[PDB]
Amino acid sequence: EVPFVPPRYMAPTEGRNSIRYSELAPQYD
Amino acid sequence: MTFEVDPMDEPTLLYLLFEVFDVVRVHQPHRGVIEAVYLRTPFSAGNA
Repeated sequence: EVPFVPPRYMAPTEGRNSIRYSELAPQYD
Repeated sequence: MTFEVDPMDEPTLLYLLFEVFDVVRVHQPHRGVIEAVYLRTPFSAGNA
């Protein structure tokens, strides 16, 4: 059997810990 | 934007408006509970 390589997904950029101001990218923690 | 107006004698202001969409959704889940979600799209004002 071929090796099982689970995909690596990027973390939610809009998740629970997220402090977002409209103009710029959201700070996270 | 460049405005060319006139040689007035007294100090003046250029009152300018940018038409936007300012709306509000009013949640009333339970008695005595009222929540408003404001939104201005061109001049952002947050989902408070």
